[PDB]
Amino acid sequence: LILDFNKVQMRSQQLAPGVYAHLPADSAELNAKGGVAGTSGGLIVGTRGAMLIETMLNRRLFDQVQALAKKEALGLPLLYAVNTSYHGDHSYGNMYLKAPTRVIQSTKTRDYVDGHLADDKAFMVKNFGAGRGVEQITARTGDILVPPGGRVSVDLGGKTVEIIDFGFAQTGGDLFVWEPQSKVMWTGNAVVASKPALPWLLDGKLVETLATLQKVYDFLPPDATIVPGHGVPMAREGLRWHLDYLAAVQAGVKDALARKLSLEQTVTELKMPEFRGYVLFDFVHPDLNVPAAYENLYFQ
Amino acid sequence: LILDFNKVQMRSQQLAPGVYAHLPADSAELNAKGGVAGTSGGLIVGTRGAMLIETMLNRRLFDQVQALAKKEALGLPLLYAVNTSYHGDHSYGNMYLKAPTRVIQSTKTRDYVDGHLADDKAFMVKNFGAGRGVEQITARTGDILVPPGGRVSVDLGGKTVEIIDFGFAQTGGDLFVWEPQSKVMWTGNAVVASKPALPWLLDGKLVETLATLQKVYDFLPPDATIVPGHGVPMAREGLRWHLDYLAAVQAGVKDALARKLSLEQTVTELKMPEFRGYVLFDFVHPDLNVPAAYENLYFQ
Ligand SMILES: [Zn+2]
Ligand SMILES: [Zn+2]
Ligand SMILES: [Zn+2]
Repeated sequence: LILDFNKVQMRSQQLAPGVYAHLPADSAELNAKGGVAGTSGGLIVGTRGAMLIETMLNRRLFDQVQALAKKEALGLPLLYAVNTSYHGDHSYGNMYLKAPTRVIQSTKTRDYVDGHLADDKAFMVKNFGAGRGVEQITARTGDILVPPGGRVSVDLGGKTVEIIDFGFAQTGGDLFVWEPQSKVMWTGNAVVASKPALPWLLDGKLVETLATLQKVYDFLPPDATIVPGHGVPMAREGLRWHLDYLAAVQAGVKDALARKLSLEQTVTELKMPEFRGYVLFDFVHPDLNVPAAYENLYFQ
Repeated sequence: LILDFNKVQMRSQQLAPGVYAHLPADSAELNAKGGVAGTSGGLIVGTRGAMLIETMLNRRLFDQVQALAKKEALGLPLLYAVNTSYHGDHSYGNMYLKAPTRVIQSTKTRDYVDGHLADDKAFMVKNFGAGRGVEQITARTGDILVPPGGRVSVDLGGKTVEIIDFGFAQTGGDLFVWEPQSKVMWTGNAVVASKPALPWLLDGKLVETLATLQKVYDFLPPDATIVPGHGVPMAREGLRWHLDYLAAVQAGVKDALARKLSLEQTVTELKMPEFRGYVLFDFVHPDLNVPAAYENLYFQ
């Protein structure tokens, strides 16, 4: 296993008054070395209650972030929990929430969980192992659903949180969480981690993903804090690595398609050694991102 | 990638008059090293025409076994093609069959493909790479469907093939193909390969899988030849490796449960070094099979 979710230990990092990141203890070390880190989350606390960002893969990690949240919110109720995407490491813990907490997710997330949780769980067991808590998961879909391209505001008392679908960034029901007074943005999987981590273009939706992340970059103020899906907080300029990588792949694949190169020749040509460093580079880049983008842009 | 389906090259190996195995060229080498081999298939020919076993992952591999079948069947028509399970490496090639070929598969396979082929493809791209022909696959379900626990016979002229659902061994729609004259049985994934390859208990259904393989063992004559899903032919006694492994896991887990051991100490205790050899042992045994069996037997 590249990442053993039974070995992740969640810690609290205060970002501002009432605003916290939930981070694996080894996440800073792994991101610096280009490793693969566990899921990041967070907590925003207002005057009357709190909002949890991500509910984690399993009961163990859910219990850890719930314990952190009790200290962070000092007894105020958990009013909301947000899933940035359907991916189980961000959403499987929904089942362990109690009243009065309401789940916020995209309508696409709800549709997918409703129809396919069983095969999603099978996939997660295959890649992250059995006995990591996935088998126990039952479906708990959202209460408040953000439609495609939509946004909603949530008032926690004195703090109003923005939950925004900027467009396709990984799944098609990707939500960003924006806390405008501390200027903290949670991206979920849409931003994996700081450099040298790479985006995963699972469906080859390169053009959409680049446009979405450009909109996020243009939206954020220069002093914003970004909490990536699998990394520790970073500054707004940390996004440029991802924007440059996607723009380089887009320019290379478009040029390949204009010259009518085969897929194999395109993969051979777009080695892009200047973007290496990620421990998974030699899989994500030539065995997923480049061929998937080629196949997708073939039809555009 | 543990196995690159773009590098597999299928070969013909005759087992009897009109009975051929379709085996990757390196399957014998890989089985002897405890490696991970590509999908095995086969062909049975009577006076009326031929039956193809497994339609393979992609167009390249489908075309290879179709070319072999044209020589093996000496111009006779391809009357049938059988999918032993829904797994794409056994069935994705269905879409490329032409008239008059009829597909035989389980009703469970048809139901899974109808509801979840898109998810299945996404899983196969993640774990076997993009650009390996999975993206091109469209659904083509069976003409003749075997109900759960059912069986059907097919007369090819001078040869009658038995297609049998012996019970749950991998997916719940697992079909075995039995040719009583040559005494050849195809198992699909229900038997991965000869020793040291291990069963994959993806659902933890240990008792059911052991019972199914025991029934197959009791069914076969002592001079039967088995074509496993991912290996070269085995003798009937080669099943005892898999039967003994599953019985050992069941005894170990049952005794751990009765002593009130946690999942983590059951994994630590069930090292079972006498069943080593598989290059995937350190994953499939402690990270899939032992935990999944523990969780499946937990409430009996
Ligand atoms: Zn994630
Ligand atoms: Zn599905
Ligand atoms: Zn297989």
